Amino acid sequence: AVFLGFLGAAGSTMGAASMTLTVQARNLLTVWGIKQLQARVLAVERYLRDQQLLGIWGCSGKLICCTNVPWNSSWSNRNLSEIWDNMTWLQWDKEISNYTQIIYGLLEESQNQQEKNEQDLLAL
Amino acid sequence: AVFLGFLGAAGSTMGAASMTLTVQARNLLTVWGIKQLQARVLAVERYLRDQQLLGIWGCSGKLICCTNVPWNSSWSNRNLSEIWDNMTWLQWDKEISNYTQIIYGLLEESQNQQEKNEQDLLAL
Amino acid sequence: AVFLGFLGAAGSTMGAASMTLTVQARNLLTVWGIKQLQARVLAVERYLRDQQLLGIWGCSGKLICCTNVPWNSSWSNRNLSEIWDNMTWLQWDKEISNYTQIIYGLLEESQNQQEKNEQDLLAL
Amino acid sequence: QGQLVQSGATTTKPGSSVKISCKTSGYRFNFYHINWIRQTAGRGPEWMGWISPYSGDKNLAPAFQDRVNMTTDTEVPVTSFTSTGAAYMEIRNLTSDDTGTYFCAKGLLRDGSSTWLPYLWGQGTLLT
Amino acid sequence: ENLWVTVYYGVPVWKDAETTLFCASDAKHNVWATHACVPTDPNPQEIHLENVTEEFNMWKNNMVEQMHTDIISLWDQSLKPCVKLTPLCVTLQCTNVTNRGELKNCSFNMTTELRDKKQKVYSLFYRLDVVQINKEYRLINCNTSACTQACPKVSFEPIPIHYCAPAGFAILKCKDKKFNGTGPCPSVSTVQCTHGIKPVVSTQLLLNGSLAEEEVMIRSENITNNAKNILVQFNTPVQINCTRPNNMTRKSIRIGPGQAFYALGDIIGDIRQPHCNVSKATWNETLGKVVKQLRKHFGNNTIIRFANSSGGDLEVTTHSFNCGGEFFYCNTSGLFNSTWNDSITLPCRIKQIINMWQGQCMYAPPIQGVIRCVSNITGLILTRDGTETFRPGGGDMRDNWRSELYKYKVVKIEPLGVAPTRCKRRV
Amino acid sequence: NPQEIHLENVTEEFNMWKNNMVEQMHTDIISLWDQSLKPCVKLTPLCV
Ligand SMILES: *[C@@H]1O[C@H](CO)[C@@H](O[C@@H]2O[C@H](CO)[C@@H](O[C@@H]3O[C@H](CO[C@H]4O[C@H](CO)[C@@H](O)[C@H](O[C@H]5O[C@H](CO)[C@@H](O)[C@H](O)[C@@H]5O)[C@@H]4O)[C@@H](O)[C@H](O[C@H]4O[C@H](CO)[C@@H](O)[C@H](O)[C@@H]4O)[C@@H]3O)[C@H](O)[C@H]2NC(C)=O)[C@H](O)[C@H]1NC(C)=O
Ligand SMILES: *[C@@H]1O[C@H](CO)[C@@H](O[C@@H]2O[C@H](CO)[C@@H](O[C@@H]3O[C@H](CO[C@H]4O[C@H](CO)[C@@H](O)[C@H](O)[C@@H]4O)[C@@H](O)[C@H](O[C@H]4O[C@H](CO)[C@@H](O)[C@H](O)[C@@H]4O)[C@@H]3O)[C@H](O)[C@H]2NC(C)=O)[C@H](O)[C@H]1NC(C)=O
Ligand SMILES: *[C@@H]1O[C@H](CO)[C@@H](O[C@@H]2O[C@H](CO)[C@@H](O[C@@H]3O[C@H](CO)[C@@H](O)[C@H](O[C@H]4O[C@H](CO)[C@@H](O)[C@H](O)[C@@H]4O)[C@@H]3O)[C@H](O)[C@H]2NC(C)=O)[C@H](O)[C@H]1NC(C)=O
Ligand SMILES: *[C@@H]1O[C@H](CO)[C@@H](O[C@@H]2O[C@H](CO)[C@@H](O[C@@H]3O[C@H](CO[C@H]4O[C@H](CO)[C@@H](O)[C@H](O)[C@@H]4O)[C@@H](O)[C@H](O)[C@@H]3O)[C@H](O)[C@H]2NC(C)=O)[C@H](O)[C@H]1NC(C)=O
Ligand SMILES: *[C@@H]1O[C@H](CO)[C@@H](O[C@@H]2O[C@H](CO)[C@@H](O)[C@H](O)[C@H]2NC(C)=O)[C@H](O)[C@H]1NC(C)=O
Ligand SMILES: *[C@@H]1O[C@H](CO)[C@@H](O[C@@H]2O[C@H](CO)[C@@H](O)[C@H](O)[C@H]2NC(C)=O)[C@H](O)[C@H]1NC(C)=O
Ligand SMILES: *[C@@H]1O[C@H](CO)[C@@H](O[C@@H]2O[C@H](CO)[C@@H](O)[C@H](O)[C@H]2NC(C)=O)[C@H](O)[C@H]1NC(C)=O
Ligand SMILES: *[C@@H]1O[C@H](CO)[C@@H](O[C@@H]2O[C@H](CO)[C@@H](O)[C@H](O)[C@H]2NC(C)=O)[C@H](O)[C@H]1NC(C)=O
Ligand SMILES: *[C@@H]1O[C@H](CO)[C@@H](O[C@@H]2O[C@H](CO)[C@@H](O)[C@H](O)[C@H]2NC(C)=O)[C@H](O)[C@H]1NC(C)=O
Ligand SMILES: *[C@@H]1O[C@H](CO)[C@@H](O)[C@H](O)[C@H]1NC(C)=O
Ligand SMILES: *[C@@H]1O[C@H](CO)[C@@H](O)[C@H](O)[C@H]1NC(C)=O
Ligand SMILES: *[C@@H]1O[C@H](CO)[C@@H](O)[C@H](O)[C@H]1NC(C)=O
Ligand SMILES: *[C@@H]1O[C@H](CO)[C@@H](O)[C@H](O)[C@H]1NC(C)=O
Ligand SMILES: *[C@@H]1O[C@H](CO)[C@@H](O)[C@H](O)[C@H]1NC(C)=O
Ligand SMILES: *[C@@H]1O[C@H](CO)[C@@H](O)[C@H](O)[C@H]1NC(C)=O
Ligand SMILES: *[C@@H]1O[C@H](CO)[C@@H](O)[C@H](O)[C@H]1NC(C)=O
Ligand SMILES: *[C@@H]1O[C@H](CO)[C@@H](O)[C@H](O)[C@H]1NC(C)=O
Ligand SMILES: *[C@@H]1O[C@H](CO)[C@@H](O)[C@H](O)[C@H]1NC(C)=O
Ligand SMILES: *[C@@H]1O[C@H](CO)[C@@H](O)[C@H](O)[C@H]1NC(C)=O
Repeated sequence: AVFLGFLGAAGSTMGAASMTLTVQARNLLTVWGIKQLQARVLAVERYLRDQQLLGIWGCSGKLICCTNVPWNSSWSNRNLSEIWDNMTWLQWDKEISNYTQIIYGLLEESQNQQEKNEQDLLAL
Repeated sequence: AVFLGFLGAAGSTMGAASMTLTVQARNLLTVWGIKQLQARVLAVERYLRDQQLLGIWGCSGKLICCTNVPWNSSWSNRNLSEIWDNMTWLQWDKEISNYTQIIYGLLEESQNQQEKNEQDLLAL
Repeated sequence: AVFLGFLGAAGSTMGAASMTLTVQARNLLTVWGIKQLQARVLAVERYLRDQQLLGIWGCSGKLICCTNVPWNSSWSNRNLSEIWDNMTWLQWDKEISNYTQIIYGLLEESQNQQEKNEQDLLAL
Repeated sequence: QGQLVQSGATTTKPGSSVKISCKTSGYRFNFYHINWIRQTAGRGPEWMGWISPYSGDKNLAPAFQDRVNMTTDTEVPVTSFTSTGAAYMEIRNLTSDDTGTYFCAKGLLRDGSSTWLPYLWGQGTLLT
Repeated sequence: ENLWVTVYYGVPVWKDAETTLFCASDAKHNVWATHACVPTDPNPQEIHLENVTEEFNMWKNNMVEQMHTDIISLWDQSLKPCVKLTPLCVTLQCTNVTNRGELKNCSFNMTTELRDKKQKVYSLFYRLDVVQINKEYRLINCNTSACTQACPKVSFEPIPIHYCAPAGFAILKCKDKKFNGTGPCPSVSTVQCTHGIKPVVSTQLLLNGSLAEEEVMIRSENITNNAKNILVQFNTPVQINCTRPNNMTRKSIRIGPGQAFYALGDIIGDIRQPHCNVSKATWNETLGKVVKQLRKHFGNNTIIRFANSSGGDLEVTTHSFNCGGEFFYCNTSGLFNSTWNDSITLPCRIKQIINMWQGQCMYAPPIQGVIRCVSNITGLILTRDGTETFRPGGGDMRDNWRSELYKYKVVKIEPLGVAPTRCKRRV
Repeated sequence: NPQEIHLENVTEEFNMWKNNMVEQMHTDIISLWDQSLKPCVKLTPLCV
């Protein structure tokens, strides 16, 4: 591996950038102090939003997290090889920008309809 | 299902309200900016308290979370059907308000006496 | 057990202090309000740093958490009994202060090279 | 997902050399190789070689190693993911056997085991 | 195929955004309050973003729109404790100074430390600070606004300021050495903080700034629109030497309990003229470099004329800057007088009552001794008329910070990504 | 309820002269002094 650093693989293929995730996970968290204390609070707010989303998805604690929601071809009818070995994450974010809210809800109830299935499993 | 919304099942049975949890989980997180920045900080503080409690209970990442602490009849000698299919969560919070601190400690060491049992399990 | 309290086993052996962890885990989280709101924000910042580190280690939700990184004798060539039944955590922090950053990186990729191994496991 | 227009149909005579252009658009020119393929009247198709506009790296068949002059420019970036590049093709000892249609071919992927595969082709140029 | 969605955390994808950046400094006190900025890190990490191409636009950039207000907010903040010169708005009895009639010698009745005792005191005021009545004069500001004397302990020295992005954001540099203001930068790198930006308040001539590599660039937005100032950035510095040769004296005037207005005593030694120097050779070769890139946009055949300002305010018509604490106003007519050992001399005046940007004004206290400062003029702010002539301009102060923050751009990190693969979780 | 937890076996190094609590309180007092006089009447006309 090559320590590309923070956002090192921003122009690399999505498969290459997916190997270097903990690098972007580390660096994610008087009147002028009022402007500095403002940015300090917003920093924890924008960070806890990603964690709250990851928490209600079952991905709490995961950098790579698999799910049960199957990939709708309406979102992107691209093949697997022409995604992870071709496009960059910056490109993939433009192609899925629209449907990015649709998936966030599918993950939310695929988790509630999983811990509900586990609650009935441990009821005997 | 019917998208009742935020606090939609506040007057419903506890079994009905328990199915709609991620809805209340989403919506949980110059001199007047000082009063606005104050509410912004308290928002993350009151939210991380619930997460810190859930974290030291083993429920970190769960909306529904099962435990080993058995139900003491002193807390509520009500039957299961007369709770989940009768009372509302607002009613249940008044009946368990007293004993609500007793259970929070039982969950804390039932977790430490679980990860301690798992540490000896992986020691061979 | 004896409820020693917050930092009760600060001068005790590391094996004795390791049993009382949730006690230190609980108690971890106008112009003068600006100095009070400052300490309130720093409190959540210093707390989320420990959680962000625990999160990218796979220990998210654990008070005691086991790993795959084997103990290098360069860090401390002390025997197991002369550590948990002799030194205090305050002593152990001075002996490992140097190598404390080396281990934090070993935990970071031992987790990414674990969820990557689990992603290939669930790919069939 | 873009064009790869080439030069015209220039016909010289043996012993000489010919330069063929390959102007790209609609894609990041540096992100994919540039293959050179020809179909002559005497054989069929014959892979000549590819060059990496990013690594500047050349790999060409031994049947054309001592004949082919293969170069590329540097992309003029249009947008974040668009640019305009150019690849050039020359040959040394020319005969009438080398008479055929020539095209450039942008690679298939940016990683894997089919990274350079001639995927997006040009239009064709008629030699001597 | 068997493709499910899988959530990825920490993916390299950003968006154009605006957020409150914060300042950082390195090592008495200055107006820029750089002591209050967090200590700059001796290890400035610059991570190269390979293969990345980003779209910059130094004219939509918000870092300059924020810095331009941070400066104005630092200005107003640094005058809150300082003495307010409202009792100086009294009828002045002024004569010239013996000698061409520039600075005046004015005496006036003045409040003392006791509210019932007056004092007949005298002081010198440059004529650009006083006006007549019908000899009787008055300070220039007294019909518009009161003035606050600058604290004689704060320094007007520009300090290298570094702007940084908060956690969850990033700053993108443009390492393209021939990068005009807008377009897609092909070589991009991410930085936690910008480089050392000296907030040099200047006019027409960008002083002490950052040079350009390779060749001297020129910018502007719609260059065909003549009402858009052309920011030109030199590649080599042209030396400028300014001086106020008069040896001045400072005189404290107790005008109240703790209120002491620092007046202008008298001129020790010769009376002389404040001015600036530039090597006519180096300014010739530098003006030759600017006209080079001016043809690339206007034509290889058209003539490129240079003229002086078109008129208006004193601060825009002349190269106005600060030299050792006093504000100069140098006639640049001897610099832009061309159609395409040495020493070109610019006659400078001196003001003490400056308003700046807007309102409320400041009385800069007189500096004692002989003033001289040496600077590099590294940029320029031109203005075509619309056979093409170019004149110096400086309508807005934020074009100065824009001449340094063109390399940078704020982006926010959105580390959540969903993409398909053949991965499903168990039951 | 002021909780005082006894740290058994513990020995700590104090130094009341490097202590910063007094360096902070000494400024909290001066900052309270200047803060408590902002509304109050300023006796500048008494300088007669
Ligand atoms: C930026 O963007 C560019 C352009 O998209 C990226 O460059 C591309 O990278 C991919 C993978 O990183 C490349 O695909 C690989 O191709 C090699 C072929 O190289 C071999 O043969 C070459 C010619 O014979 C030769 O150059 C190589 O030798 C070394 O020396 C050169 C000297 O120039 C050096 O530059 C090289 O890097 C080599 O180190 C080499 O012998 C092929 O071997 C690869 O296949 C292997 O790996 C894949 C997994 O990656 C695996 O699946 C295979 O089974 C096999 O094991 C692989 O296909 C591509 O050629 C590059 N160029 C393009 C697309 O034009 C660059 O990586 C991006 N960087 C960043 C930081 O984002
Ligand atoms: C701006 O304008 C102010 C006035 O508003 C000028 O200040 C005055 O400057 C003049 C000089 O130009 C001063 O006059 C001098 O006063 C000195 C003080 O002596 C006095 O006190 C003694 C008692 O010890 C008396 O005996 C004496 O008569 C004076 O009243 C004198 O020493 C000077 O005398 C000189 O002139 C006489 C007559 O020509 C000669 O015979 C002497 O030998 C000697 O050379 C002189 O009279 C005046 O005092 C200043 N006033 C104030 C209030 O300070 C500023 O100088 C001017 N500044 C500029 C830059 O223009
Ligand atoms: C601008 O004008 C000011 C005055 O308005 C002038 O300041 C003067 O500088 C001289 C130094 O050149 C000072 O003279 C000294 O005064 C001290 C006491 O104050 C004495 O101890 C000194 O004695 C020796 O020092 C010299 C070295 O400086 C020796 O070379 C010499 O042999 C002396 O014996 C010396 O007398 C003078 O006091 C000040 N005046 C004031 C009012 O401050 C300044 O120099 C002028 N600047 C320019 C650029 O013209
Ligand atoms: C452009 O940048 C220039 C370089 O930073 C600026 O020149 C600086 O100008 C200031 C004020 O005009 C000077 O500060 C003065 O210092 C002298 C005494 O300094 C001498 O002694 C010290 C010993 O401590 C020595 O280190 C110096 O080098 C000198 O030998 C006094 O007159 C005052 O106290 C005043 O503070 C700087 O010294 C000077 N720097 C340099 C390198 O010349 C210039 O002002 C800038 N211009 C603009 C428009 O911003
Ligand atoms: C800076 O360079 C870019 C290209 O490198 C110029 O962008 C072009 O601008 C013209 C308008 O003048 C457009 O018609 C083109 O489509 C633009 N090209 C690209 C690739 O975006 C830009 O004009 C230059 N800036 C200045 C001030 O001249
Ligand atoms: C200062 O000097 C200037 C120039 O020597 C004087 O300007 C003259 O002012 C009078 C007004 O009474 C005009 O009539 C003259 O035409 C002006 N002369 C010039 C050459 O402009 C000015 O009066 C002097 N000020 C004082 C207070 O004596
Ligand atoms: C304050 O007084 C100044 C006097 O200098 C006024 O400015 C002048 O106004 C006259 C018209 O009355 C113009 O002819 C001059 O050109 C102005 N000179 C300058 C230097 O501005 C100013 O307008 C007055 N301001 C107010 C608010 O009354
Ligand atoms: C004015 O001139 C040059 C600008 O290049 C600066 O002096 C050079 O500064 C660079 C950068 O530190 C050094 O590598 C050179 O050795 C310097 N040259 C000499 C002859 O000293 C100088 O600092 C500039 N002053 C400014 C910008 O205020
Ligand atoms: C501006 O002033 C500086 C310093 O006074 C001049 O630099 C001097 O140049 C001479 C002649 O080359 C040298 O002997 C000195 O050693 C230089 N001094 C320093 C401190 O470097 C510079 O030439 C002046 N420039 C202009 C345009 O006036
Ligand atoms: C894909 O999404 C559309 C809505 O955008 C939905 O109607 C359709 O059923 C989905 N198909 C699959 C296979 O999930
Ligand atoms: C998203 O919606 C907009 C609506 O105008 C549409 O133009 C755009 O094509 C959509 N994105 C994709 C990837 O389809
Ligand atoms: C119920 O709680 C009481 C204390 O309130 C305790 O004494 C008793 O042992 C508990 N019983 C069970 C069955 O847990
Ligand atoms: C809780 O304690 C109070 C103490 O006065 C008591 O009145 C109340 O009945 C208790 N709650 C329950 C549910 O027993
Ligand atoms: C121990 O750490 C050193 C570096 O400090 C490393 O070179 C060595 O390989 C490590 N040994 C083991 C057994 O991990
Ligand atoms: C840590 O490094 C310092 C460097 O001077 C060294 O003195 C010290 O002994 C090191 N600590 C240990 C436990 O080796
Ligand atoms: C000060 O006031 C007196 C009052 O009589 C007047 O005569 C004198 O001229 C005034 N001084 C000035 C400098 O105006
Ligand atoms: C520049 O301004 C001219 C008018 O001065 C206008 O016709 C032209 O469209 C403008 N160009 C751009 C790119 O806005
Ligand atoms: C500009 O130059 C003209 C003629 O050279 C002159 O009349 C005018 O006063 C000058 N203006 C300025 C501001 O230098
Ligand atoms: C500037 O200087 C020129 C001649 O050097 C003169 O004609 C012009 O009036 C001056 N401008 C001003 C504003 O004094």
